[PDB]
Amino acid sequence: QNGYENPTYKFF
Amino acid sequence: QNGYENPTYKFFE
Amino acid sequence: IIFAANYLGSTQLLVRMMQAQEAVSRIKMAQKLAKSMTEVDLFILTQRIKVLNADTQETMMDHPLRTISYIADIGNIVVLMARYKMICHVFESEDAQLIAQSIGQAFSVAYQEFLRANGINP
Amino acid sequence: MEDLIDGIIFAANYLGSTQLLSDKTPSKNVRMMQAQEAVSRIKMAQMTEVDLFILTQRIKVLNADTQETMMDHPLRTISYIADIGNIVVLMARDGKRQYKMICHVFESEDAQLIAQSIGQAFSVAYQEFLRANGI
Repeated sequence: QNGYENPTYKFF
Repeated sequence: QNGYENPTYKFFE
Repeated sequence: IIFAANYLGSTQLLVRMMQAQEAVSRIKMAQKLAKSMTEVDLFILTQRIKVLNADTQETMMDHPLRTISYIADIGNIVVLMARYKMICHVFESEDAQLIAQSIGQAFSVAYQEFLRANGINP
Repeated sequence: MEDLIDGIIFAANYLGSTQLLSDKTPSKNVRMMQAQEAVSRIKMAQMTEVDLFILTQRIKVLNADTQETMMDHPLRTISYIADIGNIVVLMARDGKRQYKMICHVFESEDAQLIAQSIGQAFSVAYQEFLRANGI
């Protein structure tokens, strides 16, 4: 049970 | 095997 | 979030993990005696946990999350402990780990919201 | 030899996509709850064998049998990825004030590695992002 948020996405 | 507690329960218990 | 499980019964509590194990066995002894589970749908959210009849879709159980203390998946059984004083619901499922994981996540979010409302920053 | 810059592949079984609303940048918990909700929608609704192509700039879903692109997503369009056991959830679109998301659910013994890899992708592309235009 792991997740990864795309940081770059935040700025688009 | 797997267990989980509700940190919110205390508050209304 | 809704998962399907089979309702096996429930015991009452007048450590948690052990109290869950004991709830699982108690159920199993009764099952083993009556033998030689009813189809349900567990609706999960940050607001509550509802158990609907997989056929009638009728409400069997409805617990506001804050009345729910512990949740545990033991192999293939799910033990939900809500407030004889306490009540232990024992369900059996294929997605027994995902149901517990989901309910624990629900706990986390609900708690962040609870903190938030109290002026504490989560 | 192919790397993360080139693109690497993993075998997956495409289950189906879903859609939901989210805030600008919800918490990891809500993110996991959303991914969880995705799986749920998929299960209580039930196939295609595919090759996931992960890159520091693209996430493509190829039809294993025919290698024809079924999905091609620019890495900047994906907000979250998660592994729930044998399951993979690809989520496509302070912080971006947007709401509707498109979730793609896959089944793979390589769930952990796929998510690890796409996570690494997010890493290089993000450093590259800051590093490129100042910050």
